[PDB]
Amino acid sequence: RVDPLVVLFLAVGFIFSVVALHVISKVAGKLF
Amino acid sequence: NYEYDEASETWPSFILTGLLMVVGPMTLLQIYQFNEEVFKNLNEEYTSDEIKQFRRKFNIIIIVGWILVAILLQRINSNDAQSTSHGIALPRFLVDGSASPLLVVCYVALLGLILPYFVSRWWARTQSYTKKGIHNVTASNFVSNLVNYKPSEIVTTDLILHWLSFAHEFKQFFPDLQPTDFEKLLQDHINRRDSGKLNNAKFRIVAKCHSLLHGLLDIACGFRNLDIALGAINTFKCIVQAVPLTPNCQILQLPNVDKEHFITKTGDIHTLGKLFTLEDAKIGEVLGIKDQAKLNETLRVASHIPNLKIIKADFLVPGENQVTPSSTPYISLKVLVRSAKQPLIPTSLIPEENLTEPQDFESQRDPFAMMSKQPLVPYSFAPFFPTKRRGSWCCLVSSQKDGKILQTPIIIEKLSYKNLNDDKDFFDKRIKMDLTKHEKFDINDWEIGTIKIPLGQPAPETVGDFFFRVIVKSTDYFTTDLDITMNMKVRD
Amino acid sequence: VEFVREGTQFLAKCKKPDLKEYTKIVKAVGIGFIAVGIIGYAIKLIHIPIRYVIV
Amino acid sequence: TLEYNANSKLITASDAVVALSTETNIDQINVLTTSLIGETNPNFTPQPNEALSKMIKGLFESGMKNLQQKKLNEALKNVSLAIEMAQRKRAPWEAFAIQLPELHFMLRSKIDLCLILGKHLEALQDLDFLLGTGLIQPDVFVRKADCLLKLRQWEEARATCERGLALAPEDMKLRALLIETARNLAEYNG
Amino acid sequence: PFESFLPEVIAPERKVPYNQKLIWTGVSLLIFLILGQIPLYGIVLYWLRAMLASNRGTLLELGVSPIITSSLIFQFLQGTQLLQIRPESKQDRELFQIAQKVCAIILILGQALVVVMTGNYGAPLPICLLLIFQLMFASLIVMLLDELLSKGYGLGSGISLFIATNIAEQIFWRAFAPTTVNSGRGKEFEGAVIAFFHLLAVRKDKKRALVEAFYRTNLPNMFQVLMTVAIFLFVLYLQGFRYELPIRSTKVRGQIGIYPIKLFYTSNTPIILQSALTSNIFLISQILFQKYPTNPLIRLIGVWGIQMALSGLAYYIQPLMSLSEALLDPIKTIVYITFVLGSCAVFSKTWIEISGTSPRDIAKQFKDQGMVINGKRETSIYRELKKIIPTAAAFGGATIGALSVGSDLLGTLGSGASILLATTTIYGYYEAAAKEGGF
Amino acid sequence: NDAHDLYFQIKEMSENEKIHEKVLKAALLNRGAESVRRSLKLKELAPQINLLYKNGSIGEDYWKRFETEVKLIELEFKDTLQEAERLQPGWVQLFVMVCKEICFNQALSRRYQSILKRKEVCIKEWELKINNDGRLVN
Repeated sequence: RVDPLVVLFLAVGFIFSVVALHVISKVAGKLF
Repeated sequence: NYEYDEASETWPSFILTGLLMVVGPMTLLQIYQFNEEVFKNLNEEYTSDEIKQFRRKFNIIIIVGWILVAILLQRINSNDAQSTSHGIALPRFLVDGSASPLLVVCYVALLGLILPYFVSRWWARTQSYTKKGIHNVTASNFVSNLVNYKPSEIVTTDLILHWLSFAHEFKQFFPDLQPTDFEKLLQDHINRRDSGKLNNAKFRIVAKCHSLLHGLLDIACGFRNLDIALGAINTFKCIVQAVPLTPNCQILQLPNVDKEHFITKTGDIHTLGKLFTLEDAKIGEVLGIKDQAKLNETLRVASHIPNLKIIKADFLVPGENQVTPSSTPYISLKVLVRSAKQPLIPTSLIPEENLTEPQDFESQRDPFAMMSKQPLVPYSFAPFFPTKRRGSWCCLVSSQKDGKILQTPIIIEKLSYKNLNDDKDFFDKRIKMDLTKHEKFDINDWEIGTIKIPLGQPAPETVGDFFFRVIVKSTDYFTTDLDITMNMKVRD
Repeated sequence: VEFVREGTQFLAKCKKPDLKEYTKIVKAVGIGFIAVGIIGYAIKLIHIPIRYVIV
Repeated sequence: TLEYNANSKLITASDAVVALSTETNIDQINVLTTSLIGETNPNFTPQPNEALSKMIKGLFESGMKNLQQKKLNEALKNVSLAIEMAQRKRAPWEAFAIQLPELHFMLRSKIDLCLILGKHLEALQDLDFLLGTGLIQPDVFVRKADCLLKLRQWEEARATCERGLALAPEDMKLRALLIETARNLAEYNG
Repeated sequence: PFESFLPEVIAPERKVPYNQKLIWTGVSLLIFLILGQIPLYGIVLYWLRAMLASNRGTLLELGVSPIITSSLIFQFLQGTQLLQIRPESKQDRELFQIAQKVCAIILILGQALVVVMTGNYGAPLPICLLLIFQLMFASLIVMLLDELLSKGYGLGSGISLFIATNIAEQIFWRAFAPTTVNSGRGKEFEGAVIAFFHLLAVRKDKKRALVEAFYRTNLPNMFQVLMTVAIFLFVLYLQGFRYELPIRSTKVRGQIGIYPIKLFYTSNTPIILQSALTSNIFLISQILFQKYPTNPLIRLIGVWGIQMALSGLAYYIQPLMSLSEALLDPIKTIVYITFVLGSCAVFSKTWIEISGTSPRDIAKQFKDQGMVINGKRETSIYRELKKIIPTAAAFGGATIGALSVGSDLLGTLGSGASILLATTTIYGYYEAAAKEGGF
Repeated sequence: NDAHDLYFQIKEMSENEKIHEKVLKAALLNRGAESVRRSLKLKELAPQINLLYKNGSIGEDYWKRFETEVKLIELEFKDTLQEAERLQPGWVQLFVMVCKEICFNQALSRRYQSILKRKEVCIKEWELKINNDGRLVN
């Protein structure tokens, strides 16, 4: 049902989304 | 909150320590840092230059670490230097300088692009390959060819060449050629013909055909077909020797012979022992080379390829003395590696000590430990094969009730060719003076190699005689192979 | 003291690893442990300045 | 592509070059059509014909008579003709378990005749076919080894003789053939 | 039992080679470790976090707690014989496996909800929703990753693997810490080798700097590193001990082999049970002395001081950190050593009785498989195993306790139990790889 | 590599040129016999294919492709039987055994016809000096 490459993909996507949220919040607070 | 290195006074020591912990062990390990092969020299003396040039075509970290350590030590020595105050050794500009977004962007790039792409590439590369060592497309092609294989069509060398011409791994080498081009190239290679321009492709595909032929043999044994396996072994021989399959081929695999003279003059010599039956100068006169310095090379190379001969062969069961129903025995072979120039030695002269099996728990627990201690085989004599190969023996067993392969063929490589050295040269067939009663003949000097084959299938539940057939063929020469029958007397 | 005697009699019966097998064992385990340790150490250290920059 | 004959009702491939599978399938379909033309009943039974088998038996007996007349050429010719007729003019829907034994029995006689006459290659091919088609008997391995020794194939001769002995090791001819093969091979290498 | 269609990774129908397995272990470990170093977004029990290998304030706050709790409670429900599992079917096993997941997920939800509603993150809807989503996602990721590593793509379990990884990471950080601490005298590295070479380079006084960085009564030094690597090598040497008795088959004649009986038969269980019991009883005594200030029984059980109890049973059960305390109260030392050894030994006995590895169970398994002793009879296998298995288990537990107390007194960079777990897991991996055969 | 398309081509030719009817029955019997032979071949090769797959020497995609071909052959056979019943009413019990027998009969005929080509490959491979009458001249 679930493939390991799909697991890696969703995990790295989640980590990337989290760090992206962090950095965009940081730059928004810095500029505004 | 931490306090980064503001005056560059702590990170130099950290980097120096980190580099020391890597350079030390490497420098330490760098400072710290059975079978006679008579063909290693005779091969490069007969190989053509086009093959040599092709084969030729296809620590500083210690020093840089040491100089970096010296530079860091100099930089440290050039420096000037109640609650606690924690601090981090990393510099301040690395987090507070203008390269602050640089670190985060290179990190997120390495995390989001380099890792997933590389791991997916590695996975797709390791999935498309077969555990045997071939591509999946080639395996599927071979399986489909064996499936819709008419049992009426006889197996030949041309058919297996045509099958190999569909190797998918050849298309990756040259996406511009066609399978017919591959077939023509392999034909020119076997018949010792020049391609003119695609010689680099011909050598490449011939060197790659090894794993392809082994995979085809494995698939044939999986489908339990004996004719295809025998054809595959013969075609491997023909490829490695660069000679078409002929009745008198053991004499054509020799380096310096002319067919137009040998075939037309003589038509009775078909093996090597029959050739050695002739005199010394008679052999050269028959082969039509008339060159003493060149006749010595061919005589030496023809008197140094291994011919097999069994001494004792039977089914053995570990820890017992007889075969019982539904038991798991294995095959034990006592072969005698000989050359066609040596006469035959009777079985009675064997001292019976090399044939008896040791009776100890450590010895009957793993019967292959003593086999895995034999020296490897020397490099093969294939001046037309692109790369360098060692000898190899593919042993396969089938049944005698129908004639079907019943297990995968075991590829044995550890074997002693001591009986082939030039030390025991008095044992010549042309002397016919009963060399058994010789002052130099010591029956304890002749080593008898051993071959043990796991059966992979238990004994039948019935009681009686069940005949088998084990075949031990060569892979590099056209020597006298083994084809014997043996029956397990199930007696309980 | 009888328990110690029985334990010694048992140890005498065990198969102590010889130098050759012990060498392969220690090589494998040390390589594995050092690898996982350096991985953990690098992951722990790299994320500190990244966390300072981002957070 | 393919063309269809009208008066003969034969299907032929009008292509210049055709594959082997297409060719043999076209031939099989033509054979089926020719058999359906001769056979009248729509729901035909796998029961074999009678007049055809009678003609086959008659030609076989006429060939066998030449053996008592010591005529080994016309006998072989008649036997080959009978085998060809049995293979050609017999519909494929006939009983396999009945079409096979008659073929085996006629082929054994043809084998013995060609082996006595001197034609060895055809004999070897016929033994190979009869052995691969599902008949294993020690009376065949002996003749196969004899033929291989006559046409000088010593390795396959020894292998076949060993396989034959591995089934009926109480034979007295297989052992003599094995001894002769071993001697010939030892001279062949020595 | 019930039917549920939940996301699950499929096990390969063919045996995975060793190289792909190792690569999968490496990449899964890297992913899990990166997941543990990322803090949450909406934000503004040291014993468990050190034992369960998790940290607060990051995405790995829950960590492997739901998985370990579900596995423990399910093993307990199996041992108490309330599931009536039948090995004759290949469906009850899958039902048990999916029940593991369905309890793990709801435990994830419960733990995350109680953490977000009671934690120190604050009462003030989108913020708490996002925080709960982050935690549930991380937990389901790590649990499915453990499932993947256990299905066959990995060398073995993921829980013990992650525990060993955190242990090795702590060990390496205790020696190579780049963090500095400046309190009056100056900046000193918190690690061992770093500070050692730093003092060797900057002091320009070798005879003094050597002894100054070699003792380091306040911070870890090179002596602790030498002691811990020495005890590591000793543990490695002590893992090869085994009793190999010769066995032969009777139903299938011709199968000759050996049955290895290792020294660490219980394989690190009795020590972890003893440590858990000691930690729980110490916390209980501490909370009890905190509630009741002074009472006859409360003063008798233990009098806490500087936290370290004194003149109490809790004081007696205190572990030793250095030789100074050893020479301080020899009575406490000689009672604590005997206590820990006896407790670990009896724990080993009870565990070999409970876990179904008793000599009677082994004799029954031999009867099923038909294997017998080489030079002995059939009705003597049980009597011979009674002569080997209990003594071997007791002695292995005793040596494990001795190694633990030795690591505790020598003052290594890490607890003896942590090193034991790490080496045991890695040795199991190596033994599996060697028995299978691979690079 | 099958005669299934041959019957369709013959049917299309009949639908336009008004060819005889017995050729359609012949082609249908041929397709049925080929389907029976392929089904028997697959049933016999299934264990060896499964063993090669479990041994990890054949791949993964070919395994599922063979598994799908298992039911593809049965679907082709069901279609053939349906077409046979469509062509001749009440001709299902006899057609099965007829094609079952003609399968083995045509296999035997092909095996016997192949000896003509098999006889010359031995000559070419062993370099025999055979004059007329099949005799050897050494």
